[PDB]
Amino acid sequence: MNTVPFTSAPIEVTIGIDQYSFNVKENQPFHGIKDIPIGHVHVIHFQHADNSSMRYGYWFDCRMGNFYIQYDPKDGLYKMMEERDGAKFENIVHNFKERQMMVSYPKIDEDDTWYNLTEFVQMDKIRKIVRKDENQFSYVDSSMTTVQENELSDPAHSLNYTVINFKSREAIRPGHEMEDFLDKSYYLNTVMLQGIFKNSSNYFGELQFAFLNAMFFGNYGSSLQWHAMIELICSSATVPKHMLDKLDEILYYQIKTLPEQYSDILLNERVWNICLYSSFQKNSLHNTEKIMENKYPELL
Amino acid sequence: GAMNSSNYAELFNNDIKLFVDDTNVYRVTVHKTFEGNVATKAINGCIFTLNPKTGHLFLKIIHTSVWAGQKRLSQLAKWKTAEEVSALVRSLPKEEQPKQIIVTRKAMLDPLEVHMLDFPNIAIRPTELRLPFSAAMSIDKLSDVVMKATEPQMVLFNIYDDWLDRISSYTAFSRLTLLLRALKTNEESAKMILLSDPTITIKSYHLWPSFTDEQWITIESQMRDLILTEYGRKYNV
Repeated sequence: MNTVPFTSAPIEVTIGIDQYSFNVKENQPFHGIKDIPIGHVHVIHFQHADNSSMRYGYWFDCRMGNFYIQYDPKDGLYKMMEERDGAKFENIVHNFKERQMMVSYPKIDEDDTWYNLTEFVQMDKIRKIVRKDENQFSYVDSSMTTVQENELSDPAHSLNYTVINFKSREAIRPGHEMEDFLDKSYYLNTVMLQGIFKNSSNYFGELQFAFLNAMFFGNYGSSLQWHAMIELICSSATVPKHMLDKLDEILYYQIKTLPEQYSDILLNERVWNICLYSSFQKNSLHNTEKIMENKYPELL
Repeated sequence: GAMNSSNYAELFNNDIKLFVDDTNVYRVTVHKTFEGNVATKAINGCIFTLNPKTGHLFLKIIHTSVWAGQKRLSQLAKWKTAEEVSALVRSLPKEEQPKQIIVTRKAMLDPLEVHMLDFPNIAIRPTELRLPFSAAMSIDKLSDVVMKATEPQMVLFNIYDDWLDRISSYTAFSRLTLLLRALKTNEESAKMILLSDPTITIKSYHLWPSFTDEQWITIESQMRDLILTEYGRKYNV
């Protein structure tokens, strides 16, 4: 079980670690988070108490280095940093644990929520969507735009999600206009799966990462990408049975985890009504249809 | 975006544009079967593609053979329309290609956008105008070429005859839409008004009668009266 120590907490802030969150007071004796499960990506996220403007945070994998948080009073944010001195890092963590200055990652033994949300998410794939090659961890915030949003401005600070556009030459074979527009199977199976993602696991990893950035940061371009990747599958007449079954599980846990009070801003009425009731796959998402009907029957 | 009463002069500017009306593409008669079920029988249709500035009409005849063994024909008809408009654009020299295509029905927007992805600089637009182009099949010479067709065919017409020798495009479009609105509202009465006087004939190379300027003013008056007469008949007003 790994540790992300904090140098200090000089400004009042709500701290998130994955699906959990904790309020920390201005200059509270807080020195970080311990007992973080090895085997998963994680996200450590922030919303300042004095300025709920910019939610921001860091994706990381404790298997890939020793990470800590330190407030930067020039840039006015909590920064992730890597400690390359293993023995220095081990001594820091030991002292903070001995003085019980750390919160414990509060995982219930029965609870597979985080695995179910991150099953296909890989830190190496995150670092290709969020390009900052000198760090092993990835910064995301509320306002970062996608490559697709920037086509329709600073490219170094963009979310490089795979561009999906139903009315693009990429989506539509010359001579199969009606076929390819009404049945997206070509675009899903040949262009995206065989062509760009190589396999369903990579496609689901991007879908899951887009959901998590939409939920944890209120990132609008991430929410657009999550819905586009769901709609591309639901709008395809020919999808492998294993991919439909896995999508139903993925979406079930995403709808389960969404705070009830954010449903209005995080869920697209047209896409969900189309996916559940009109599309080729309207009968293929039993678990997702049941949780959506019981939790968000207004949206539908 | 959308074409309306505000931006109406735009129809007659020097940017090449075409109206596309798909109303008469898929045409059927509904009839009883021997078992007392209902079945359709398709008849020949047409795409109505019109340059409002020049009067040039690209009448693409849709022969019933293009429906044989196809399903969901009202959906296919929109895509076949888009396919044939795209083929027409690609057939025209670059300097003749439209800058804008206006569809009379919003259901044509996605099919036409998808068929025209190769032409990103041709704007595909809807219109808020209620245009009477469904009545094109009330023009005897257009109805005749459509029903006689034994195979797919494109026929070229000038829907303004020689009017642009004497009047502006704006006025020619006004006259055409009034005539088509009257034919749509009361076909029998409209044709009676146009063909009442045997001394005024249709030239072999024309669609409409050879009215002098003063006779067109009388015809236009009689067409407006018909539309008002029919409005009173419909609403008991």
